[PDB]
Amino acid sequence: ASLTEIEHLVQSVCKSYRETCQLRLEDLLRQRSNIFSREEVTGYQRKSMWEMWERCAHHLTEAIQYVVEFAKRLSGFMELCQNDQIVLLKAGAMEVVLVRMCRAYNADNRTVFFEGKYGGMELFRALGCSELISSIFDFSHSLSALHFSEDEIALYTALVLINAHRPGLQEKRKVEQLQYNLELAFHHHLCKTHRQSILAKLPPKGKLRSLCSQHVERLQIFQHLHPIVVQAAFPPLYKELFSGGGEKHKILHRLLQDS
Ligand SMILES: CC(C)=CCN(C(=O)N(C)[C@H]1CC[C@H](c2ccncc2)CC1)c1cccc(Oc2ccccc2)c1
Ligand code: NA
Repeated sequence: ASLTEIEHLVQSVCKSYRETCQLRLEDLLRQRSNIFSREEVTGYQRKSMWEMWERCAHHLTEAIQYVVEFAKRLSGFMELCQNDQIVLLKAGAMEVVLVRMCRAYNADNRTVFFEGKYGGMELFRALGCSELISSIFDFSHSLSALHFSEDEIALYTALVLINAHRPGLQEKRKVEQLQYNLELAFHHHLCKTHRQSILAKLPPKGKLRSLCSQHVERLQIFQHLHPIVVQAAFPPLYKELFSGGGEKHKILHRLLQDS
């Protein structure tokens, strides 16, 4: 790689992210005053556990679909073989979503934008997975302290996805080369903007790994309690990525062949 090749990669990654960021940051910032009232919070707590699980799985599935589009527009991703594209998305799409979520998190009052308004952890009490919920809020709180720019989220989420250590990669050297160029693009941009200090403050990879692991652990607990709800009302892509065995569906393959 070269310098001009890396500067071109920065603008390419940022462009691919702007086209797929799902929610406008300005919209999220303007809605900070719009907070769920105590009566609305009580309504969410009164909903059944299985209805809250269905709505959250639907919101995650929608967010993951924008991450799949981010990957398809990400330089070098479609050059990889279809096995490696699927391995990288199965392992990283949820992680990219968890990072993108800090844009919807307000560290001032410890609330998150959810279904039109901002609400705290107590909004999600009906799910019956308080440890997972608090972990999600803590992770978003950690990233808020860094004051990420939009270009920084673009370059960082690209690296979260292009991880040459994921098990099952067939062309490991090809993914290594792509990750190295993206790492250079990230660091070059942090150097050009005098933001290298955040490198030591980025969360360890095990933090994103623990979140995904908790989500699968809590999903299995819920699937045991309401199996027909998962079977009949959860999104098919969600079941393919997270529920055992849900893998037979082949939705990821269709999203990648499309468009
Ligand atoms: C449980 C909870 C606190 C919230 C429900 N939900 C959720 O808010 N989302 C998916 C948003 C993720 C961030 C998205 C976005 C995109 C771009 N810019 C800003 C934000 C917008 C959708 C969510 C979060 C994280 C794991 C998750 O998976 C679960 C969790 C519990 C049960 C089932 C699935 C859902
Ligand atoms: Na934030």
